[PDB]
Amino acid sequence: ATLEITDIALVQPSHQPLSNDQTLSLSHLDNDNNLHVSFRYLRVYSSSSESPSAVVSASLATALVHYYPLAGSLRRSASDNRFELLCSAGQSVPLVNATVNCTLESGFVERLVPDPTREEGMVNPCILQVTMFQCGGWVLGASIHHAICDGLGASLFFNAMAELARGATKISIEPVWDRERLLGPREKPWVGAPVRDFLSLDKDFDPYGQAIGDVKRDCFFVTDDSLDQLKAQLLEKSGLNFTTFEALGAYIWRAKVRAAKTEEKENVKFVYSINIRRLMNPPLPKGYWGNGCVPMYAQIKAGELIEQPIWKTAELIKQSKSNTSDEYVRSFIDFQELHHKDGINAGTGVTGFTDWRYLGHSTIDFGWGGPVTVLPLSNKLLGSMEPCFFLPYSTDAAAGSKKDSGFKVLVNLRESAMPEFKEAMDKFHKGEFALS
Amino acid sequence: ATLEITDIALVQPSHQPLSNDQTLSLSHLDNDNNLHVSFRYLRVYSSESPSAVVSASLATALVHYYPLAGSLRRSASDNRFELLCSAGQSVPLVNATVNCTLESVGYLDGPDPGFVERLVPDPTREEGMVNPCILQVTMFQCGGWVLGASIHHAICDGLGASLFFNAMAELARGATKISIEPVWDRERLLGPREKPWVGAPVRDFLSLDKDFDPYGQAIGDVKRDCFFVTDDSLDQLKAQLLEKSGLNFTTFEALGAYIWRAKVRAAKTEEKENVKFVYSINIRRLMNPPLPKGYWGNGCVPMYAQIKAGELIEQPIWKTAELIKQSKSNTSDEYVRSFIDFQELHHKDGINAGTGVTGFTDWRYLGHSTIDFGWGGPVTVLPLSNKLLGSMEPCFFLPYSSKKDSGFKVLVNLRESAMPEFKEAMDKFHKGEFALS
Ligand SMILES: [Ca+2]
Ligand SMILES: [Ca+2]
Repeated sequence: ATLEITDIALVQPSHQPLSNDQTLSLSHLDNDNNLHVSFRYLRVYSSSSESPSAVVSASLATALVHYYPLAGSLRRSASDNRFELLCSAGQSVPLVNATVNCTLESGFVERLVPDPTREEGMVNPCILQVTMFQCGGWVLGASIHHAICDGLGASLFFNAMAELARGATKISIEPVWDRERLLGPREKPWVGAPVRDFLSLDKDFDPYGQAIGDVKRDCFFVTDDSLDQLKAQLLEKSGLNFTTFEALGAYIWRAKVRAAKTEEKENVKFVYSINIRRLMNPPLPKGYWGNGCVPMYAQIKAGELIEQPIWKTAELIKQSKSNTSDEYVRSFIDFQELHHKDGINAGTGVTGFTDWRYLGHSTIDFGWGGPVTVLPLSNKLLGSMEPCFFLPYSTDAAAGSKKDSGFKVLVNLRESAMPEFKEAMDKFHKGEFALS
Repeated sequence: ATLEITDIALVQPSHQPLSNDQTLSLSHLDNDNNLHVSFRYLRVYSSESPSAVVSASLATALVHYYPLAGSLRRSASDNRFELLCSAGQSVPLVNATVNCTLESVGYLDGPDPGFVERLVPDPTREEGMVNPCILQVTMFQCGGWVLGASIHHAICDGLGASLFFNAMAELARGATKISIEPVWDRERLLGPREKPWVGAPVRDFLSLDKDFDPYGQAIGDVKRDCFFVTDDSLDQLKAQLLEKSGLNFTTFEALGAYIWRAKVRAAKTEEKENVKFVYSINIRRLMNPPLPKGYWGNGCVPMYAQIKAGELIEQPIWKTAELIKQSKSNTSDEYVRSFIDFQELHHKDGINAGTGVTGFTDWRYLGHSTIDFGWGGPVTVLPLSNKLLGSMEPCFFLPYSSKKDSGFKVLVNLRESAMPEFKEAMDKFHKGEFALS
């Protein structure tokens, strides 16, 4: 199957917002070395019948009046090498227009969004692609440098585009910058034990350059039935209540570390991102589209994770959220202020988890409805080379039987570990959870 | 205007990667006799000095890409090249000025103002082996500049060269380390099979003649010209082909067919002469297992469509477009392995695709814009080499600098006697007079 790039549109703001150049500063959350990555993902749309490309391009043009920094260039500052965003009149967001001879089925998927290096993504930190499928339907791909925004910030931007596409006269929320005012370090930096216990310094360590072999991607459908069984059996054995994220998180984390044959005394970490916009005092505004999340962690020696009961692991994950506070965030920022040059990292053995089940995927509607499927292609996230995603429920899941209902889990895992991991997921599917 | 050379810097790696000498083996893809050419390419930038920035980034890039500083020589057992690297080797950087503005010329996107050839070194045969990588920075009197490169095609393909230039550019932008570490391993990854075997796809394309020089044919002097083609006119052509044939063609297929026909027509190629449409495809991701990400050696193979000239010039464009489309069907792991094993079996026997080969290269959607040393991506890119793909008349699709005005550039190399008819063909194309049938 041949994907043909018909053209690349350089889409400028409808009305140029700048006189002369502006250099925007980024926050210490934005400048985290673990966010120096392009994040690549796509949305699949059902109907193709003006064209999706015409609608997306015109709406991008209008949105860029307020969101013009996405048209900018990331560069290192003159002083501390942290990134800033150079904005100037004439800059654009590239929209790649493509067409393939295929069916949405929802190797080749890699060609649906551009794949810049972290350094290349500095030059072009927001690239979109509209790919038309001959058989019906289309894909919106996005490659966004993670320093510019988190998922919530990208959702503000895309929702602004989408509401304009649906005929809004103006965007309903003015995007806020103010990044240094809102998330700048304290005058006397202070870093508490919860952040210090998590992070270490090593100028010689690249979290995304570890020699673990080729990282493979696989997808597993996990049934609601299986998860109800897991949670009920954990309750019967422990007296304790666990969420899907805690229980399935624990099972996958154990399986992966077991499958990788991690040394017994290696410290391993379960890491996830939490939105702190409303947690800060004072809170970040709704229109704050920069990174407004911090990583939270649970940590344990690998030998203990692989042989302790799942209810203990699930309880560690549950209890991780208790570190989430205004101070945790301030501590995290202050640590970046003190040690950005010193190679801040969470070490080897980090498994990142991202839960996309409970987000408003469906408001990103350009006229063809909400996406039928959403897929992240990136495998470098949260200081992990092996991140896991819980993907949203499809509409077919709510239309179908209870015993058919479930969601896909996308796993990134080193090739050598994948055979055993697949076996662990097959046992899961069979309800052979081996909980203790 | 007048171009003058101010000095020539010999840039060594910032830190010596070599204590001990080494001879690097090249692949059978690298040692293909059609790749015995210095590939010459220039990037134009509007605007410490560019020369300073380029020079330092080169020096740091050579820590990892030091074989570009080495010398090609023939091995002791066969006439195949190997690469001698040793401490002290350097990449020459030519520093130059020209006394006119980039603005005054087309940002070199119009006709040659008379010095375009002097913007990139043009090494002789022996010079290009001694110095298989040479750069040049030419400053224009109003501050803009051109980066020229002469790189021996045996060392790398376009994707390899792009790896290298992107390494220089990201270091110039203050990277703390390069994004992709380059991988050698050429012998192990792209060496021949112990029992060489060559399939019909490769055999049907290639022949043996120790007496034939694909780049020394007596066709007259080859000229270069450029044509702007609008996205509109391609849409029209594709819609007409679909209407008449029931087949959807890519731009490369449709425009490829049109240009190929027009060229063979204009050359008055004899009726029963076999003519070929040849292009290079990247096989890094096709191989089983795939080549690694930083494989910067040649990782492409030539694909072909062939047909008699008499049939090409009189059959419908849609038939020709289908021929080009169908040529991708040969692209497989075994096609590559067949190609490599043929080079093993017959390197000394003058492997060739014969007369009447027209090469096509589609460089529209390379990552041109990331080759940014701090003055932005290049405003104009220009290949000057015209000995490619066993053709003396290669054609490039290149990016250009409203929907009615949107498009790209076509750079054509064509013998002088055939240029006037070919010009009339591209004018008809521009007016939507495609004469398809
Ligand atoms: Ca610590
Ligand atoms: Ca033959």
